[PDB]
Amino acid sequence: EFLHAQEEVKRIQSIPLVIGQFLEAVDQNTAIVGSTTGSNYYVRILSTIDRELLKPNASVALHKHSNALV
Amino acid sequence: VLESTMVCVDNSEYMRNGDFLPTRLQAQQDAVNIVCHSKTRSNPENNVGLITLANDCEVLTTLTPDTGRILSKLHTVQPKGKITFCTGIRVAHLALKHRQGKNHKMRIIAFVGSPVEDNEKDLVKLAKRLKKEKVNVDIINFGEEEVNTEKLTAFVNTLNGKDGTGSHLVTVPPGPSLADALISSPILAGE
Amino acid sequence: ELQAMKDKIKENSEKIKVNKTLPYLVSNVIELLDV
Amino acid sequence: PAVDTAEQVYISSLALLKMLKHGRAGVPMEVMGLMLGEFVDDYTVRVIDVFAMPQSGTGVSVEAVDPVFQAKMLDMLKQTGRPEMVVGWYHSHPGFGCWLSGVDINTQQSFEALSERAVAVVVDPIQSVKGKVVIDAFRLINANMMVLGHEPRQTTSNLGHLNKPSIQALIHGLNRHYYSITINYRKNELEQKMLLNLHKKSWMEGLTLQDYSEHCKHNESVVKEMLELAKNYNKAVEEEDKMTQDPKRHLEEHVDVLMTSNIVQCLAAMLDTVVFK
Amino acid sequence: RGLAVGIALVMYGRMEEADALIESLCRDKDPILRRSGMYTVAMAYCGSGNNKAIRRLLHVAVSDVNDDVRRAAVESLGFILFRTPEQCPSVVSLLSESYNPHVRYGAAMALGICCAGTGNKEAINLLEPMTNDPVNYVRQGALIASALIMIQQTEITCPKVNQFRQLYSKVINDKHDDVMAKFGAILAQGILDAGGHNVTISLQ
Amino acid sequence: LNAKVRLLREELQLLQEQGSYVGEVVRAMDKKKVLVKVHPEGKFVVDVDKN
Amino acid sequence: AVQKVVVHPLVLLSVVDHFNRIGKVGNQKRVVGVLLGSWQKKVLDVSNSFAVPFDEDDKDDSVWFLDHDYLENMYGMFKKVNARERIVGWYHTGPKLHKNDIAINELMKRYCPNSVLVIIDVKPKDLGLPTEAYISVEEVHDDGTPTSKTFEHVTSEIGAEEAEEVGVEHLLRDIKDTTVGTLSQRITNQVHGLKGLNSKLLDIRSYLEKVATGKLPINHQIIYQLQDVFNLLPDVSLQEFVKAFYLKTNDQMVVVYLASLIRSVVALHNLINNKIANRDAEKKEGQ
Amino acid sequence: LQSVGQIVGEVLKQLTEEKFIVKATNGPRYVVGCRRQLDKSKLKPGTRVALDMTTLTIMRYLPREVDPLVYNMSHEDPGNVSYSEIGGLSEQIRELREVIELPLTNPELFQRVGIIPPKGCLLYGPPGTGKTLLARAVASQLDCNF
Amino acid sequence: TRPANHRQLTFEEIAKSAKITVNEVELLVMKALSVGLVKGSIDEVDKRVHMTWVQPRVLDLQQIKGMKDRLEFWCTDVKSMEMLVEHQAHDILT
Amino acid sequence: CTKIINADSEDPKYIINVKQFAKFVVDLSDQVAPTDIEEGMRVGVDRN
Ligand SMILES: Nc1ncnc2c1ncn2[C@@H]1O[C@H](COP(=O)(O)OP(=O)(O)O)[C@@H](O)[C@H]1O
Ligand SMILES: [Zn+2]
Repeated sequence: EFLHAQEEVKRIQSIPLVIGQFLEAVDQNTAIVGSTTGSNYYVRILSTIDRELLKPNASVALHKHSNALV
Repeated sequence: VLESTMVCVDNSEYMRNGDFLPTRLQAQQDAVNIVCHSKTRSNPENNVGLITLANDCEVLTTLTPDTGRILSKLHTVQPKGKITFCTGIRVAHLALKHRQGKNHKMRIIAFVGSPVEDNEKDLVKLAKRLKKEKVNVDIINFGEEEVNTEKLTAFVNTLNGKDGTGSHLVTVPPGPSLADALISSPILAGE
Repeated sequence: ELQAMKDKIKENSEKIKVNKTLPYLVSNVIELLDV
Repeated sequence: PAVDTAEQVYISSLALLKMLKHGRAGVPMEVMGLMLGEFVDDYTVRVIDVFAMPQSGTGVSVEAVDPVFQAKMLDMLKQTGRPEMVVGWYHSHPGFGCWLSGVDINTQQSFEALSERAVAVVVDPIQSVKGKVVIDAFRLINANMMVLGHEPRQTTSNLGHLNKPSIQALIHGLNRHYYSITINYRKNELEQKMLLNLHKKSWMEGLTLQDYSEHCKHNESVVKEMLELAKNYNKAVEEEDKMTQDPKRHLEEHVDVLMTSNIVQCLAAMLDTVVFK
Repeated sequence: RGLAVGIALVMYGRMEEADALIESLCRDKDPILRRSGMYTVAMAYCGSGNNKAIRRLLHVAVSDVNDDVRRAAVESLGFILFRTPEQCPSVVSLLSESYNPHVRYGAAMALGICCAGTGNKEAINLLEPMTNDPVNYVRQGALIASALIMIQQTEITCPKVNQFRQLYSKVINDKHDDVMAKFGAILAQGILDAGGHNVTISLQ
Repeated sequence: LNAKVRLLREELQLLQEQGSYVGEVVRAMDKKKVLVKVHPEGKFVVDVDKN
Repeated sequence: AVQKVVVHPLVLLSVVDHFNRIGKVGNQKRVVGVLLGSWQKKVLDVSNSFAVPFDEDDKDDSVWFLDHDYLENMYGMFKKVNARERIVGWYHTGPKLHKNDIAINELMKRYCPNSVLVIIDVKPKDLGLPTEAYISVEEVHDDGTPTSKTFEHVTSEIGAEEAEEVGVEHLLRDIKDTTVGTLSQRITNQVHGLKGLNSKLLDIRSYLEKVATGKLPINHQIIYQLQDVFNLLPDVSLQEFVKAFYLKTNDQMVVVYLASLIRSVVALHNLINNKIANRDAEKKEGQ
Repeated sequence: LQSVGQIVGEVLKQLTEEKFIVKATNGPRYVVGCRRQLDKSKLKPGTRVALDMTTLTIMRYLPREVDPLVYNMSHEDPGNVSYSEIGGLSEQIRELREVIELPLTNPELFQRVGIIPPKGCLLYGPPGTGKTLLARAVASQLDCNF
Repeated sequence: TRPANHRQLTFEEIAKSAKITVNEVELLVMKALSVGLVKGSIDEVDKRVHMTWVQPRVLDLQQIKGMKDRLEFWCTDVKSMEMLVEHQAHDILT
Repeated sequence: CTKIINADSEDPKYIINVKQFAKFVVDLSDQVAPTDIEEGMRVGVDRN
């Protein structure tokens, strides 16, 4: 059952994602992003995105509907 | 009279016969046209289908109340192959079973002018079976009368059983006019 | 067959009617290409 | 006589596949169709099959029902051998979640007036992405009961609940005007097998050998990445010990993939070499 | 559902003469019939600690696809093990921290049935964290199981009954509390106060 | 393993849940109501939750 | 002709539902319908299907009542509902052909030039796909034998659009297997492959016995194909192949050995950490 | 009826073989996938692209933008004058025609000689001795893009 | 007639076959290859010919019986090794 | 409204310029006379 979970994670990390700018790290596994659509959202960071590499005002890719910083 | 009917039309090579002016093909075409017209005019809610008896039987129009499409489809029928009356009648029985309207009388008219080559035992057995499924077979004979008269009489007798006048046989050895004979036949008199 | 073709004229006409739901949009025809 | 929160719509596999296919076969249009089935007693809506409807041009509304088409196909399917009434109607809301608009409420009201146990099914092809089938079933509430204050739907069993209603539907009136219904699937064993046949792997695939050149190249790629991860793992463990993880996890993943791939290919090679001679 | 419970009741007390029917039901494809099979196992090997039945129930509880069947299997396990109340927590504790909320609810109810009217300590300890869960019915089952276990227990004998009574009062008196959690709390108060503090619940 | 699986399931649920807007508080007018302007669309009075 | 045909899960489920429907409403030997799809080169894609009323005599094997009017009516209706789908074949749920199938295919070829017959076995097999694809070709046998109109096998496959694919995955989530190679599943896959190969060899052997005893005639194409099989059998006793195979086995096993060494080292490190943590905890608890 | 318009955008970076960062003009920038029948090599930064509306996949490339000025400049250029219509300046015709045409048609002459082909010439002169006509003639003869 | 196990053919045995001295078996095999009937190679250094293909032809009942026997042996081997593998890995098969 | 496209006699097919949003075309209906409705001044378009 732990399998299929990595699978669903890699599937939510899909191709048609939307690019945006990661503005600030509000807290663990959550942050504020600004989608290139022109609006700011308070979305949830997926796990294993190298919080160290997730610096302020970086280029990120978000789920097309959940806007999660995939 | 609520009714579902199947016109079984023979289109074997023997329809090339020119005895019926202009040819047997147009003679039987006008015959089916007139009989379908009469039956449709009688209780238009009745429905009509068309079976062709060839080397391998075929169905050209499932039970429908319209006669124009039936006539148009039949117009393209051509003489070819040989008649298979058993397969034709069984296909007609299947189609009547499949008829949408169950409040109808199961009748089948067949222009069977040809030398029918079928065994007498299975012939009478099939006639009795059709009687069991309550079929009314009308048989138009024009052709090898000397050959098929006894078999058509066996049809009529077995189907009637006792008082079962529903089945009819009309034979027309001479060729004055097939349409005239059929209109002045007892089958269409009640319609 | 002409009657069936007239029925197909009818289906074309109803196709136009359904796809021509009037509240259209207006757009420039900027650029024009073909393959 | 008030409907309780145990009524459940049993959507057949065929019905679901047809509905989702039609949604993605006409997105972004609001496709519509009837749902042929049979209410069993009072707590079941067994949706045997669904019913595609021609694109009526006027979006989705009662004007798109096309009664002549509906009745003629009803009779024709009945002839085919599918004698079921018209239990509810399905219609897609591409992208815009699952809920009822004003026209949707009007159409559902007409359906309830025809027979006050039908349902309105909503499917979202865009958001029904792989692994998630966002479908919903709804029925209206009566203004007289709502004003009287009695709850719209009785609660005699712990079923019916157990579901978190979407905030989208809450805003669009998930309880003020209508209420959701639980969706069950009647997965027969035969249908499940025939679905499995989709990605079922043929014995050729099972017993075939992966290309040896590509196999060696992949082995080298993974082994070199494992070497780098081993260097990082040593650095991490040494610094941890001196002071008193991701490298270990990645190393475990790489070792597992190497072992499985290599053992699989070697065993397949032996099976083949002493099965085919 | 009714037929399932009825079959289970019919095949009561028959420790081993039922194995054929248990096998048939457990093999059957209908999830409700598999649940009936779990109930049949419980009623058959009721109050016996029969390890074959325990193994079957547990394997179903972690193998079958229907969460209803999993929950029923865990409850039936409790039914099997009530005769040695201290023994069941050792098993159902590992389930209690399960990812399947139906399995968690089954663990709650199994502990409650097993240690009913016993005032066991580790059972209450396990129930508490479950009493604080994000899911609704798991909280409901935890509350009801705690009521069953602590029925007729003074604070001195069980130094947590006052805390759970206050917890019941709090959970009942709340704005945002889930309906099912409130229902479980109300039934828990009823059970804990059942019989005017004169009747206990014992399966033997 | 159970902790791993539970973490992944919670992550799946939360990610599949949609996002949230960000707004600047113009004024905390009235109890339980907060006037907040959200870029780019207009400014709304929100019914603040309990936490 | 057409070289490949790919059926869809929607078609599969529609066929299964049709057969179950007919069986429930009355015992029957077969159920028949039409297959709508689209053409892209000689790769037909059956994207939909629909039943048609049909019954035949089991004894005479020459009388049946396919309803062409029904067929055309519902084809027009499905054309109205969705445009880009046209009659491409017909399906029947018969484990065996019949002497009528050719006549019904003659009936269907009026609607489609390259009409494809599809035998769909509702009974679930375990080795191959449940659908078989046939096409009627009649020609002067260059074999000089009397020519009789008969079918020809067509490569068949199961494929789904994204819509049907997500739907089927959601239906199958309960028993769906991991979409990734796990060692146990791969071993089971090899075992299943051996099962399939054994079954195919047994079937070929039964046919060969039938021909040898004489209950059947001899198909030159079949003999040619089996000749090609036996002639394509490899030779695994050759030294220049044995050496290469040993080399590759040694390479794979050195990779496996390095992997196992790393895994053991990691396990020992974990055990060391556990020992340290346990001793620290016990010391703290004592003091 | 069964056609639907795509979305015009421009690639910005060839990410992993299947992922392309495409900026929808007058809109946001996505990461999208490329359908089967396309030339990933053909797809390069700055190339126009027709993404799908729903799945935002690269349906097919599209040629680079055309500026209005350059369009009016190039696509509308009526040039049809034979060298016979340039009466004098036979020598200057020789030099021009040489430099412009010969490297275009039959560059193997330059390859064999060893010299690299020339690019451009000044062609300066008093106000109306004939320069636009002299260029129009060579443009018409070459029938290339003027 | 020669099976794939020992499909190597020799100039000498071809000579013992259709009457020709061993200086033109090369040309005979060459003509076969060219017309596209058999495939393989010729190693005249050791005076042998390797075949890996034969234009299939209609056969006789005795030949089919022998082929059936060969396939009997092949199927028996396949079943034996299937049983071996399943028994060995019984504790990991899903 | 920006134009009436001559009203094409019947089927007026008016043009609208919904501000900051878009420009569309409309039949309107439900009013008395296609001409006395409006020529070039403010109007209320229905939502859907
Ligand atoms: N050698 C020539 N033969 C024919 N016409 C000429 C010649 N030289 C100049 N002209 C005429 O003089 C005009 C010069 O126009 P144009 O070429 O546009 O300007 P410029 O002479 O400055 O290049 C042309 O229209 C052309 O007809
Ligand atoms: Zn709607």
